[PDB]
Amino acid sequence: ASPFRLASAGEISEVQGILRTAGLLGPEKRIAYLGVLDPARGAGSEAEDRRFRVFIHDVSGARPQEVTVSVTNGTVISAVELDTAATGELPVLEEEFEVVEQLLATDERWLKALAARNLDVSKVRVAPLSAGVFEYAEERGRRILRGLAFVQDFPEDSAWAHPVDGLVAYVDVVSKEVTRVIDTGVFPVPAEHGNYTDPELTGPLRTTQKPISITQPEGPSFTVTGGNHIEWEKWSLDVGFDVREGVVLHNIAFRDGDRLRPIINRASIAEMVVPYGDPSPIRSWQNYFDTGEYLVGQYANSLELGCDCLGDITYLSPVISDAFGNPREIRNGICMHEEDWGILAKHSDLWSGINYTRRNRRMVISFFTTIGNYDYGFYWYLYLDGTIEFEAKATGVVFTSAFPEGGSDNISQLAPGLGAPFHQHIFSARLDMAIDGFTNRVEEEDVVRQTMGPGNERGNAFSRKRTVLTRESEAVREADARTGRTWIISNPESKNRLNEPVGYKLHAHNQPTLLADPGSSIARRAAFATKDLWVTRYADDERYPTGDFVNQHSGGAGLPSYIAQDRDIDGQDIVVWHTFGLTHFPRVEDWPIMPVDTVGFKLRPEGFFDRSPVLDVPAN
Amino acid sequence: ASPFRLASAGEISEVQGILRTAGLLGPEKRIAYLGVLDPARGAGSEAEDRRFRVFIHDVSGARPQEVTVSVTNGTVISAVELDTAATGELPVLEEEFEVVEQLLATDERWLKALAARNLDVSKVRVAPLSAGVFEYAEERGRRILRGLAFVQDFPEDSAWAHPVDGLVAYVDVVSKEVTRVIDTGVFPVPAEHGNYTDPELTGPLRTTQKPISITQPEGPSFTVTGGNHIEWEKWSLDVGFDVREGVVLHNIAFRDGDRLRPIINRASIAEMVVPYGDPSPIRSWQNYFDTGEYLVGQYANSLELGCDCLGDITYLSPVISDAFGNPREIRNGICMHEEDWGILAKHSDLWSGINYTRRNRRMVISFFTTIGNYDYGFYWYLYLDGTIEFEAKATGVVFTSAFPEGGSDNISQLAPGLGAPFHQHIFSARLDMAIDGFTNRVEEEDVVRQTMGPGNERGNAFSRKRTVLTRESEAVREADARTGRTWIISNPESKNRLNEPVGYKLHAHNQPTLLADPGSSIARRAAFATKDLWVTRYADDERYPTGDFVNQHSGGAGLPSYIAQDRDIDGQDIVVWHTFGLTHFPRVEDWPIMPVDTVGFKLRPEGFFDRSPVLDVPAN
Ligand SMILES: [Cl-]
Ligand SMILES: [Cl-]
Ligand SMILES: [Cl-]
Ligand SMILES: [Cl-]
Ligand SMILES: [Cu+2]
Ligand SMILES: [Cu+2]
Ligand code: NA
Ligand code: NA
Ligand code: NA
Ligand code: NA
Repeated sequence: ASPFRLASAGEISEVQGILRTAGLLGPEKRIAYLGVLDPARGAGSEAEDRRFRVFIHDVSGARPQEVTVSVTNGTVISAVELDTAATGELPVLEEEFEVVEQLLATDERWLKALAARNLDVSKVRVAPLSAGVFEYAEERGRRILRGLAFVQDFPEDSAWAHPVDGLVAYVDVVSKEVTRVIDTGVFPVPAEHGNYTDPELTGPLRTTQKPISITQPEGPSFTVTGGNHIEWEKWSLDVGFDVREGVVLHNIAFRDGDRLRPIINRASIAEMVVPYGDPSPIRSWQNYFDTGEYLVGQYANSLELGCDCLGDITYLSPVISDAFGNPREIRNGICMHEEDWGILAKHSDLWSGINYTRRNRRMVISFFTTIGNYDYGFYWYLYLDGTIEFEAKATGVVFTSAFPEGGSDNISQLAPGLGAPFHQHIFSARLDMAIDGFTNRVEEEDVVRQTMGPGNERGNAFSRKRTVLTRESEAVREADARTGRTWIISNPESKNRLNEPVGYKLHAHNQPTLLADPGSSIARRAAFATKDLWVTRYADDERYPTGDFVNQHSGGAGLPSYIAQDRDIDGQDIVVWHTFGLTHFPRVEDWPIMPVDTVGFKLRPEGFFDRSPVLDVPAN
Repeated sequence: ASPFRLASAGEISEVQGILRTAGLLGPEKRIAYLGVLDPARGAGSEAEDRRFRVFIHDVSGARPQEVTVSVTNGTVISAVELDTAATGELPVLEEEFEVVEQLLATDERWLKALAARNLDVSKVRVAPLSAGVFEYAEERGRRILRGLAFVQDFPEDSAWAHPVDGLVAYVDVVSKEVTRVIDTGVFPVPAEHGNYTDPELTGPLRTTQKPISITQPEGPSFTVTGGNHIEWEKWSLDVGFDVREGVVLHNIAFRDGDRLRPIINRASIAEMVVPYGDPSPIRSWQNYFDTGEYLVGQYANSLELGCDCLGDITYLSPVISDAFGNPREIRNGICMHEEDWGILAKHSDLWSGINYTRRNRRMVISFFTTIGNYDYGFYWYLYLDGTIEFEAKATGVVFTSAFPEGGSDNISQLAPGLGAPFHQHIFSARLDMAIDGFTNRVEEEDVVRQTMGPGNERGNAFSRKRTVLTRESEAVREADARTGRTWIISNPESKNRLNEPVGYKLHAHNQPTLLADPGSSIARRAAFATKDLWVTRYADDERYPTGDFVNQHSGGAGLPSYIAQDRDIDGQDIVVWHTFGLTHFPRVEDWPIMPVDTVGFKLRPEGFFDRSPVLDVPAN
C-alpha cells in the first residue's frame, strides 16, 4: 500500500491500455521511456494516485510525444507533442541497436570503404553510437546515430579486438538514410583476438583458489515489507527502480531512540556521461550519456547467485516496459544483502583495564548494467554508524581504436596496432536532502591554516570555516583537496543536545571533473560535469542535471538553467547534485577485459546524533 | 633458513647475553628498542648473519647507548654512547608510563593544583606525554615527559571523560624532578562518564543482528612456509615485524608465467605523528610520534578469533624484547587471511552473446595497536589483479580537554563542558621500490587540458604528461588532486611486450598535509609531513623520515637532511616516502568511543603486465 512501491506488471499493462485507447499507441509508436512518478510534496495527507511518465517514439517520422497518465484513474493527465530540434530527441531504443549496421550494409560509400579494407560486410559490426551536436546543420531535428565499425571473426569473437579506424558514418534512423560516410584513410585493423574465454589466451586456469563460504544461519538482519521497504539496524528506506536512473533510494531515515529521523528523501545517479579526449574526427564527437541517452536501468543484468551476489541474498525483480508497453521482468536485477565490514570500534584502556571491540557491517543495495562495451555496478551502502555511501564499479571492454604509427598524446596502445582513446566516466549523484526534515542548508567547510603569531605563538593552531550557500547563483562549488574541502548539510531548526544544528558531511573523492575546453559542445551539454557540487531548490520538474531529453540536445539545459532561478536555499527544501568520476587512461592491464575500477562518495553524520549511535551494538 | 624470518625468542635471549657479557646491560640499563636488521645489499651470494640493533637506556643518569650485535657470531659489532642533546633522546619506555603521575603525586605545586580543584590525588591519572622541543632551555639533554591529568572515578571508569584543563606539568624522569608546574587557571572538570560498557549509556543492547558465518572448508588459498613466507595467487612475500614500525612487508613479487617478478623490496609505515592544533599553552606542545616516540609494534594487541579477525585466520606470534632483554611473545599479534572482494571483471557482450563474470579477492596482513587513548589498525592488501594497498583504521577514545565557555576555533565540544582539540594523524609509508628489480625511476604524472584550436577543433582532446624526477633535490612533490596527479615507478631497463617500461602507479587520497605554520617546531621535526611524496636514493642508515631518535630531537633531521645529498634517482635503487593522513575535527559521534575512520593509498600495475593478469582465474 506504500506510494513508493515498485511498479507492477499490472500497472505497466494499464499504462499501455490507457495510451492505446487514447489513440497514442499505434503500430508506428514506440515507448522509449516509461517510469513511475514519485508522490508529490504537500501530500502529508493524500490518497493513492499512481502516475507514470512516458516518452513515445514514432517510426514513421511523426513528432514524438511526452505523456503522463494515472494508472489508478485510467486517465491521460497530459499529452504533448515534442519539437525535437528545440527540446531534444528521445532516448536511444534497444531496437535501434541493430539499425546502423543494417543501413550501412546496403550503402555504396560504406561498402566501398569496407571493400578497400577487404572486410566482409557480414563480419562487420557497427556500434549504434549517440551522435551529440556539432556542425552538421542537416542534423538538427533529425534522429541521428553515428556508426563505428568492429570486425567479428566468428559468432563468438570479441569484435572489440578489431576496430576499423579512419572510418565513420552518420545515419538517420527514421528516414533510413545514410547521411554521411567519412573515410579519413585506412588503418590496419588490429589482428590479435581478445577472447578472454579462449584457453589459448587465458592459458591453464588456476586451481589454487580455495572456496570461501559466506552464510547466514538465522537469515538476514534486514526485513523487507511491501515489496521494497527495508528496515535494517535502525535504518528505514524504500528501494525504487527507474529504467533511466536504475536503483533509486527513497525516504532514508534513521531510528534514533524512539524517533524516526529522516536523512535523505531521494538518492539516485541522475546522469553519467563518457566524454572521449581523442581529437581524431573519427571519434572527437564521442560523448555517451549512458544514463541520459541509453537508459542504464533497462539493461540491468540478472544477477547470478554465488557468482554475482555472494552470501544470503534477497532479490527484487523490477518490472519494466518493452518498446510496446508490455511488462518485462528483470529477474533478480537487484541484490540486497548485509556484509561484515571489519572493526567498528576498539579500545584497550591503560587505566580501566577494559578491552572493547565491536564489529561493523553494511547494508548493500546493488545492481549491475551493460551498455555496449561498458558494464557498471552501482552500489549503495548503509553503515551501522550512520554513514551513507555510494560506489560505482567500472568494468567491461575498453572502447577501442587503431594505435597510430608514431604514437599518440590521446590514445593508449593495449596490443599491437590496437589503441584505447582517453576518456572519463563522470557521474552525477542527485541527493534530495531531508536532514531531520526538509528545512536544510548547505555550508562549504574548509580547513584554515593559521599564521604563527599573537595568540598562536608556537604556530601549531589550525581551524576551519563554514560558508553558508544562500542562493543558487553561489551554490556552484568546486573541490579543494588541498584545504580538505567538504560540504555540510544541516537543519538550522533541529539542534543536538549540545545545541548545534544536526548535520551530515559530504566527503568527495576530489577526482578531476570535465577536462574538455569550456567552449566545447560537451562542456555545454554536460555543464554539471564541470563542477563538483551544485545545490538547487527542490522542484517537481528538475530531475536530471542534463534535462529530460539529452539525445542531440543543443546545450545549456538542465542545471545551468535551473540555478538561473537564483532561488532561496538557506533553510529550504534543497537538492545537492554531486559530480564525481574516473579519468581513464587505458592500460595494458585493461585488455582484453578490464578489472573493476571504482569511484564514489560518502556522507558521515556530523553532530546529527548526541553521541555515537553504535554503543548498543552487542559484543559478538 | 630465510634471512627474512621473524626473530625467535632464542635470538632475543642471545642478544641479551651478548650485551650482558659485554658489560652493557647492568641493573640500571633498559632496552628501549630492539629490532633485527634486514640483510644488506650486495648479498646475492652471502651467508647467514643475523644482526640486531639495540637502544639502551640508563636509569641512573648515564649516557644511553646504541649497539649492534651479531646473534650468529655472538659479537658486539658496534657500541656507541649517544649525546642526547645532539642526536635526540631514546623512545619512551612502557615502564615510564606510570612515572609522571607518581612524581607529581608528591609535588606540592601539583597537589596545590589538585586541591584547588578538589581532586583526590589517588583518583588523578596523568598521561605520560612526549614533550617535544620548545623554549625550555633546561630541557636540552634531559629526558622530559609532560603530564596532563584525567580523573578516574573508580577502577573501571574511563578517565578520558574527565580532563583537567588549565594545568600541565613537566617532569625529568631520570633525576625524578618535577621541573615545571603550570596552572593557567581552573576549568570545571567535565562530569558525565564515558563508560561505553555501562548499560546506562549503551541502553538496551540490540538483538537484531543475525550472525554472519565466513568459512573455508578446504583451508586458505595462501601457504605459509618458514614461519613468515607467504605465497598467494601469484604473489610472494615475507611478513616481518619490528617493535617500532610494526608489520613490515619484505620482497613483494608477482609470479608471472614462469618468472618471479619483484615489485617492492620493503613496505612499512615508517612514522606516524599526531599534531594538535589548539593554541592553549596547556596543549600547544602536543605532537605524538606514535611510531617514532612510542613504538607502535610493542603495543600490538592479541587479536581474538571471531571478534578481531573473522574467517579462516592464520596467526603469526611475533616475539619481542622486554625492557630487560627477555623475549616476550605477542600471541596472535598478526592476522593473515584472504577475503572475497566482489566482482573482479564482468562483461555481457551484445555481439558474441558471451556473458562473463569473475570474483575478486584480497590477501590481508594486519595487526592492531594501542597507544594511550588511540587504537590503530594497519592493513596491507594484495589483490588478484596486481593491486597493492595499505589502509589505516583509526579508533579508540579522542584526546580530551575542557570546552571553553564562549566556544573555540580550535576545539570541538563532545559533551557538556567537554572538548576535543583539533588534530591530525599523519603517516609516512616508506616504499623501498623494486619494479622488476632495483633499477627504478619515478615520474610525476598530471592530466593535461588542451585548448580548443588547431588540431583540437572541437575542444574535446585531453592528455597527460610525465616528469622524471632525476635528483633528490627535485623529488619533493606535493599533491594536485585537481590535475589528477599520480606518481609512476618504473624500470627503464625492463619493457613490456609493447616495448614500454613496466611500471606501477601510486594513487594517493590527496588528504591535507601538515597544517602547522612552517616556522613551527613540529614543521621542522615533522618536515616529511609537509609534503605528499619524497624520493630518496636507497642507503642502509636512512630508515625513518624523522631520523633514529625522535624524542626531544631538535629538528631538520631525517628526510630533509638525506635529500641534501642530492643523489641520482634516475634508474637507481630508490625509495618512495609517501605522506598521508587524517585531519580530525572531532564530532559528537566520536564520543565516548570513536567509530573507525580510515586513510591509505594504493598502487596499481601500469604496463607492468602484457595483458590482464587475471584471465586465468576460474569462473566459480
Ligand atoms: Cl552486491
Ligand atoms: Cl572504458
Ligand atoms: Cl584483518
Ligand atoms: Cl583522536
Ligand atoms: Cu573507461
Ligand atoms: Cu583523531
Ligand atoms: Na535546441
Ligand atoms: Na530536499
Ligand atoms: Na639537537
Ligand atoms: Na629500492
